[PDB]
Amino acid sequence: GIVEQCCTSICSLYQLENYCN
Amino acid sequence: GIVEQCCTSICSLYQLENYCN
Amino acid sequence: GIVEQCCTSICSLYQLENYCN
Amino acid sequence: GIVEQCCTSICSLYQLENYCN
Amino acid sequence: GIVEQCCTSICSLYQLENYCN
Amino acid sequence: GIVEQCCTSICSLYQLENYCN
Amino acid sequence: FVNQHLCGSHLVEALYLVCXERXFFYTKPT
Amino acid sequence: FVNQHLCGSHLVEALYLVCXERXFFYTKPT
Amino acid sequence: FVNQHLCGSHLVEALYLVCXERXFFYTKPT
Amino acid sequence: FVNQHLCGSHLVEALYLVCXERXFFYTKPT
Amino acid sequence: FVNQHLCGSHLVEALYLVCXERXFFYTKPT
Amino acid sequence: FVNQHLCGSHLVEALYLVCXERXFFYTKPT
Ligand SMILES: [Cl-]
Ligand SMILES: [Cl-]
Ligand SMILES: [Zn+2]
Ligand SMILES: [Zn+2]
Repeated sequence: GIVEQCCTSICSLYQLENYCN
Repeated sequence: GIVEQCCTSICSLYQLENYCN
Repeated sequence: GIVEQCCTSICSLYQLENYCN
Repeated sequence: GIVEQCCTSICSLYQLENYCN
Repeated sequence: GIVEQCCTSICSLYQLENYCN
Repeated sequence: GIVEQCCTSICSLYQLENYCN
Repeated sequence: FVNQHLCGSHLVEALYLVCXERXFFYTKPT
Repeated sequence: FVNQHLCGSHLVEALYLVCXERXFFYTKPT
Repeated sequence: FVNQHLCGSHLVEALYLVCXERXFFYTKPT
Repeated sequence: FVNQHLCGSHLVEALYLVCXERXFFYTKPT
Repeated sequence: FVNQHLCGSHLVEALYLVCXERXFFYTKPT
Repeated sequence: FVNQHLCGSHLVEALYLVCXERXFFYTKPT
């Protein structure tokens, strides 16, 4: 999940754009 | 300035970046 | 949309629930 | 108080609701 | 009171302490 | 820096003023 | 409309806290 | 409009930064 | 540590959103 | 734990800011 | 009138995420 | 370290509220 992938290690904006609709 | 342009109209990721030093 | 319905008038906690999965 | 209970473990919507009126 | 006042015109931090528990 | 000092130890508003202007 | 943009920021936060495990969906109507 | 409501969510944060050690209680129609 | 100080920032905000009209009470002392 | 709950709220705001028009879908872990 | 004050609070948060390591300089007198 | 990132967001907002007019310059750590 986004938590496991983005709270464990930092996620860039370009990586968060993966979770966009 | 920034307020005059991002508070009266939405600034995207691209416009915002213009303010990074 | 939530915006039209919720930024026009304050949305109740339960009116906000109609936007939950 | 509210910190001991809701910052040691997550408080659900209901638990937080206990601090409302 | 403080709300209307601080939302009509910007409030100074120092005045907010009168509302601390 | 500010992050080093305020993210290991709480910085009250009075301490935070040092990184202003 | 930053009015709806700013308000949107606050709305996404409120849903997160109200929906819990159920999660939520957020749409930007052009 | 939700001008008061939006403003209030920021004021709370401002009340938090000042009180912290002492805290505070909030009311919608102050 | 700032964990609980930061968690406090989140609590005050959530009680604001969740409680709406009924306002709330955030306590630390007693 | 809490920080996961708290980080979750940060992701939500960060996603609000980047999805722009496209919007986003959000579902919390277990 | 506090509109800009409320908005500034969002902008500094948005730029923190955008600017990452680069950081930024910010001021009210736009 | 992700704790560091979360803290940042709070710092940027706190500083903004504290300084207002004067405002600041922010820089990310290693
Ligand atoms: Cl706002
Ligand atoms: Cl946090
Ligand atoms: Zn706002
Ligand atoms: Zn946080």
